[PDB]
Order: sequence, then structure tokens, then C-alpha cells
Amino acid sequence: EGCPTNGPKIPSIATGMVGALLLLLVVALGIGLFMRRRHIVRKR
Amino acid sequence: EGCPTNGPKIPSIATGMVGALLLLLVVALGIGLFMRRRHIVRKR
Repeated sequence: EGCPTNGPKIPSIATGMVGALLLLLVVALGIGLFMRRRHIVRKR
Repeated sequence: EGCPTNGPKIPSIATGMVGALLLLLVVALGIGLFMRRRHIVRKR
């Protein structure tokens, strides 16, 4: 409408962004350890 | 001088958000599997 190229804005929506970002990372980690299904790691 | 940085919308900044969200999830998963196969020394 005026400047589609750029336009940084930090509205109140940040709540969902910050919460989603943190939750997302936690979800990935959990799944990784879950799928692994291993408690006794091998020894070199 | 009045700059709450308000602006609830979907600007071009989405590029970084979408890319960061996907990359973040991938980072968490990798670390999880890495740490799982990585022993943990005591006194750390």
C-alpha cells in the first residue's frame, strides 16, 4: 500500500510469536528423545 | 517521542519468522539426538 519492501513492526502479537518459538523448540527436543527411545548410550 | 512499535499485521518480516521457526525446530531435534549419543561427564 505504501512500502511493502520493508516495515518492521512489533505489535502485541509478539505474545504468540515468543510463546510459539519457545514451545516449538521444546516440542522438537521432546520428540527427538522420545523417538530415540534410548537411556543407555554406548561407550567408546 | 511516541514509538510503541505497534503494528499488528503480516509484513515482509515474515521471511525471518518462518525461516527462524523452521530452523529452530530443526536445531532442537538435532541437539536432542546429538546429546543422546553424547556421554555426559560428571562435575559439569
